Amino acid sequence: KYLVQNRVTGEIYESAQFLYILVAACLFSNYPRETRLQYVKRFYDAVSTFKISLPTPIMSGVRTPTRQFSSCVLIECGDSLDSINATSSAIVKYVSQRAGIGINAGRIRALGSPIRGGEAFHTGCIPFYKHFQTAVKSCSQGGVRGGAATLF
Amino acid sequence: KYLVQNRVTGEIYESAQFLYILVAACLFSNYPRETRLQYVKRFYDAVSTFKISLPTPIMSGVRTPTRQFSSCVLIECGDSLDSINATSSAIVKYVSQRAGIGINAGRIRALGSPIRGGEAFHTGCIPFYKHFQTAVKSCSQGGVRGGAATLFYPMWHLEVESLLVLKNNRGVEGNRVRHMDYGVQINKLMYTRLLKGEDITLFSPSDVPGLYDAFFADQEEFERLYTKYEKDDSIRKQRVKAVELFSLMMQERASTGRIYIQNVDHCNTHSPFDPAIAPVRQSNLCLEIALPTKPLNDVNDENGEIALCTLSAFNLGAINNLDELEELAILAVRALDALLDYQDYPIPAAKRGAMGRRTLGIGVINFAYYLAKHGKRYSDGSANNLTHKTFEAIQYYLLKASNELAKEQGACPWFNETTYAKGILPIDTYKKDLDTIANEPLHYDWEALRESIKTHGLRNSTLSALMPSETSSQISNATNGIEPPRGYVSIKASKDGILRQVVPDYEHLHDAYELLWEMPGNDGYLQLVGIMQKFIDQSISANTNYDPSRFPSGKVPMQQLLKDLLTAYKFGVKTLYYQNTRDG
Amino acid sequence: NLLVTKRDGSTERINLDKIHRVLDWAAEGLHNVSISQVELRSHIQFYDGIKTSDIHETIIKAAADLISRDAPDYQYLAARLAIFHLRKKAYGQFEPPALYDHVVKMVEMGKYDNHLLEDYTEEEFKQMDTFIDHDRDMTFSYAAVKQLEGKYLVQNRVTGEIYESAQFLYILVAACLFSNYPRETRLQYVKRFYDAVSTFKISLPTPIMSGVRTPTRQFSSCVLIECGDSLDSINATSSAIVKYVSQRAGIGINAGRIRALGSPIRGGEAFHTGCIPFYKHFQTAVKSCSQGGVRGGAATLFYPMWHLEVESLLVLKNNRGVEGNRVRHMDYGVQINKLMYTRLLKGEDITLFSPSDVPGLYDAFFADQEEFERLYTKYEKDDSIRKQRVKAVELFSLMMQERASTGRIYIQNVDHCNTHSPFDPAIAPVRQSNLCLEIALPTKPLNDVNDENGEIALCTLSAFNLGAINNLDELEELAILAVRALDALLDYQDYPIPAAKRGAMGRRTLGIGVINFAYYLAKHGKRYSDGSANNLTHKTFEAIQYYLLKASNELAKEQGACPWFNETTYAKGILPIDTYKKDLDTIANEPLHYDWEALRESIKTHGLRNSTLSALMPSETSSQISNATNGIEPPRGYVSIKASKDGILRQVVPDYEHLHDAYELLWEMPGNDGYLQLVGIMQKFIDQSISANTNYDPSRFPSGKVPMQQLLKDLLTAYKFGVKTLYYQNTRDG
Amino acid sequence: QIDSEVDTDDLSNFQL
Amino acid sequence: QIDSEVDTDDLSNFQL
Repeated sequence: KYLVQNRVTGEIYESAQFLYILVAACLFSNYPRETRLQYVKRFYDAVSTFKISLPTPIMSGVRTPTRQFSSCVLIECGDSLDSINATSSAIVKYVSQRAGIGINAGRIRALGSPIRGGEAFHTGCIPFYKHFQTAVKSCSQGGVRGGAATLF
Repeated sequence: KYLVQNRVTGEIYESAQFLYILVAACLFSNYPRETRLQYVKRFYDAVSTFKISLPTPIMSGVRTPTRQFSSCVLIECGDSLDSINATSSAIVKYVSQRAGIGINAGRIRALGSPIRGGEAFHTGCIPFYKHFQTAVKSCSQGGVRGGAATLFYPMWHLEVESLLVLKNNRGVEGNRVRHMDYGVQINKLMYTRLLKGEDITLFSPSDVPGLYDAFFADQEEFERLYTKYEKDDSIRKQRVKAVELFSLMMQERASTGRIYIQNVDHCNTHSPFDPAIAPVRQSNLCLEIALPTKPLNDVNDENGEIALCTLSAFNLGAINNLDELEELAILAVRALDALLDYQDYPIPAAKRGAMGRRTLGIGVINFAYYLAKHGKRYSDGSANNLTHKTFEAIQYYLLKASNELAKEQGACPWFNETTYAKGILPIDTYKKDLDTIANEPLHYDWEALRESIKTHGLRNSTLSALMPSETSSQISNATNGIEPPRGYVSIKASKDGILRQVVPDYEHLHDAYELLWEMPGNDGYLQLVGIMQKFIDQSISANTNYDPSRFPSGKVPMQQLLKDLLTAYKFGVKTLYYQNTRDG
Repeated sequence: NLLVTKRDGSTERINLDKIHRVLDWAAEGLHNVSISQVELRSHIQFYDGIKTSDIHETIIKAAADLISRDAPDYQYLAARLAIFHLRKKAYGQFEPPALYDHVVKMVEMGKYDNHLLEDYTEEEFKQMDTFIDHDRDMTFSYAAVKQLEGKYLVQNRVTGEIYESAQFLYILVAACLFSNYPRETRLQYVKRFYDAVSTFKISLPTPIMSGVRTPTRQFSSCVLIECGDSLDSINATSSAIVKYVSQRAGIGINAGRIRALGSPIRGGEAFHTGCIPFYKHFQTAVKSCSQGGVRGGAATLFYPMWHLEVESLLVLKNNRGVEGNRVRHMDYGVQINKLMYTRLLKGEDITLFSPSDVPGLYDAFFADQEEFERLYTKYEKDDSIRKQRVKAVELFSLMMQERASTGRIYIQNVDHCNTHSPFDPAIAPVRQSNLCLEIALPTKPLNDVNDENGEIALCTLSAFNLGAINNLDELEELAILAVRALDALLDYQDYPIPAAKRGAMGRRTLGIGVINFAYYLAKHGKRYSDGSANNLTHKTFEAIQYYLLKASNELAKEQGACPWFNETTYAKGILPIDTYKKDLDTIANEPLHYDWEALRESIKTHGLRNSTLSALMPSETSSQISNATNGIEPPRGYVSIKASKDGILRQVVPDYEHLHDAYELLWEMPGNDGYLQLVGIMQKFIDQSISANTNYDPSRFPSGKVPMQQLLKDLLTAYKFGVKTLYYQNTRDG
Repeated sequence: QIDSEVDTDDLSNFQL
Repeated sequence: QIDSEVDTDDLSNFQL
């Protein structure tokens, strides 16, 4: 899961120190020429001697054409169909990038609550929770493996 | 469900004639003082004497502070997470207003497809179908009662074998999406492969440029592109025997009764819409609605199109003759057209469809009773010419009313996208085979109407659709839609006791009726559906029926299931709704 | 317009007038049928481009679907439409070609045997063609035709093509069977046999009706094999079963001679392990030529009630139990005599023995009941002989309970099979029956498949249609025809096993029974259940046996008695009327109407061509062809229903219109006595036995359960009236 | 389906 | 409930 490779053919294209030096080179690329290479050397030494550890998206992706490195997202749902939909849509977007999600949904009004001049929160929290689940699961192999969330 | 009342306390606040007079008063409220009260009186007389029937949202809501009257919506999903999300959001919005949904999702690329520079369609159609289901179910009591949708895909979709078995009980939960119905889309070439015992090639829509579009719009281009792609060995594909693919579909249709069929060629060769501009690429929940759609970018995308339809029906048993339909068509079309400006639109793309095309769907109730009192039947071909005559009258008068309304108020904005605009009529484009089963002449002057339509246009892009009824037909004591009654007495449970209703004029007609299970088979009924379809703008909620006890060892043979399917196609039937299997 | 695809590929416009004309033709003479109803139901199924044959199946089926008791004549409408279709499939026209041209063409195609054209001249076929009436095809019922088309008429299995029509089948069966007859009489026999079968007076087995005229010689469908207590005999038996079941024959296996589990080490062999593993071997033998191990291949296996293993044997068909203890796909016949019944009545014990420990006991069981009694009580006393005591009530109860569960544990009263029999039991004892429990013939164990000293019993079958005759004196001519035809077939058919040929050439045994008995009772205003039919039955079966015997006697004068005639009781001037169970006198008083004493001297002097002539078998196929009630059985209902790939096939009992109240349906019978009294009366005259059923309707009994007391009384009633065997037990469901 | 109790007394009367 | 055997020969005749 770290080294740059061909998914199809199986070919491996790099070794671990190249991964380490080029993660360093990318992250400090905007640094003033006066300090840039000192930061690179020192960050390379720290990761290559295991002093500092980094998430898989970073270690697999930084140096490559991707910019998808967000793996940890927190979304709060409002008590409205518009917010429910927006939340659902944000979940789908992020889980397609293999991010883990924390969903706050404690604001959704309970089963039996008054008719909100249009909407349908009479029916409760649960049918919307089910909708958040399928959102979380929308990009998972056969509906199981991949896609993870905790709801509050 | 009709009368205005307090849900909590139980108090009832009105009686039926007030409902009727005030529905009329609301719908014609913008009419010039010179005619307003005449329209009101005449519409009130028509509904109060049951000549015209209206959907529950209209009958319960028009006169009250609500503006939520859209109960029939069609949404097409694009092959992108943005479109998937927008579709999902539109479903949630509409189902909270108790609308039935037709979802077209056949455009979503198949499991295994290339990495879309960001998104995640590697994982397939099914996890998104599951997401559409929970969307449909998001406003339902405990996840079951309430919220309904039918989802559409092409027979040649790479995943079709997995899709066909979504409603199946046994299997892993990840392989099942049980609480939506499905419509499989078929054309002439797919049927041809069956007859010739050949293979059908499955493709992902994302690997075959132009194929999806041609499937609906242009069968020659479909044929060209299809055989071409079968030959390109660089394109991902899968071969299946046509008999095996059809058998699987028909078997699942039989198990659940809820795997439906749309003949997409017929929906586009015999249609109020030019398929090059505005193809029909799906139907609705109940398989009678056939309208153009466009995928959304975003819930609020002003360039998407969600199709809406306003419904009503003529009570064929409440009229002494067909010429009463002239006045009833004027009343119904005017009332429904006014409602289009009155009702609310929670989604911009749905407003576009409604204001653009102004599509209506007017059908019938009491057909069985009407056949019985004319001494005809469903099963023997005796009703053919009477049906031709009846449905000509309906469509002619519907078209005439809309034509007259266009002169007075203006053709619909997007009238130019109809075949009507090109002076083409239903009588020009129907399945030729209908000639072999009826010989009733046209009794109305269609050529006069043709020039009047070329010149002034139509207020409405569609006018006719044959829906199922239950509620409005019970109110009229009418037989439901075009369907033969299961029995002479209907039984329903309630907290108030057993509710019985006897078919109208049982006393004089008991022998004249032909009950559903008295029909030896499906041919006569399907010939009537075919004949109605000659004239109908959209489609018909046609059932197929099977009594195991009519067959050796009590099993319905696949040979028969397939012949009826082909008979439907041959007579130009656009869709097949519920399959009914009798028990015991 | 509507277009039709003709036979080849060409298309012409639909002819509604033509269809109507054929229907009008089909409906001529019929009552309560609607041509327009048939037209409505079929025309709605037509479609532009429909092929011609498919128009035909549709109209046929539309007519067939209206068959009911209130409109029975739809049977005939649908039949005639089907006949029409089949004429076209075979001849490209409705008129059949000349007989000669037809036969010539069939020989060319390899469908008819070319001996036909060798044995008869063109002139003789011309002559035979004048005998034929193709209009008799108009007399079949719909189910009759589906039976003809399914299993009688010569056809291509692969392609589906039908090559002949029913009268050709009938005339050429006749031509084949009498082909060796002197020119002076040959064509008279042919015409007269053709008239008898084509007007349904005489019925024939499926192998005969499907095969005689064709290149096959496989017509043996009923075989009886007795196994000896040795591995050599076990192997030979197994091999003979395989050989015969490949020709779709039903088998009766006698295996009661195999020594019981635990028996002494036979200086080599392995009968320590018992009867059951060999029974399993007989089953797989019977099943060796069956589609996937189930459908096809049938046998009934016989053993004595006193066999040491009988308790294990009785439960072989039982569902629950270890697979090694079960042999479920054969039926069984338990063999019983007077002494076994006596132990039951006296509430005493029955002693079980292995046949290998009791010298002479097995033999005496069949041949000599006094010697059986002597040897039996002697061995019960010898405490050096291995034995086992059981209460007779427990042994009978177990048997009757298994008979009840499966319906397929049968009974043979071996004393009755030998005291009232065409065979001298000291020379040629009857020690078993066949699949269906009507056949009773001598057998001898084999050393080897090819052992020339073994005897396998074979029987050729036929039946008289009691409903197709105006009076009993017609039986004289029908008996002559049937006996002569069947006797000729004995020389015609093949014998794949030497020991079976021995039986057939030695004894020349025939088995002629009846169909349409119920209908015949109904139209004489009698019933099964009340004793009203007793004297009529006596009279009927006397006539059958007398005329059967007379025909065979006459054939012996002309052609010679059968080689082993001297082993019959007939040879000693003994007749069925001399040896029947005396108790029959208490239930009928019909006098003999025929001169049996004249016949007696004629038999002593000239002998019989055939050692046996009569057996009462079940029918299904041949009775459906005649629209006859099956065998001697009362119909379950007025309308019969059968499934097919062609639709639901209905057949209404003959003359329902006038007879509906005169019939007595199976379940209208209060009980079994009246029927069993009729079986007993028939048995007075019958050479072999009868496929007698017992019947029980749970709902006639307290708490819906059939009492054992009743099951046993009926068993004893059967015995008391001299019933030789009991076949299927029928229990009604719901 | 079946009742297995038997009266041996009532059987003993019968005449074979 | 249903019988799954299909004759492809009898279908091929049909005219769409």
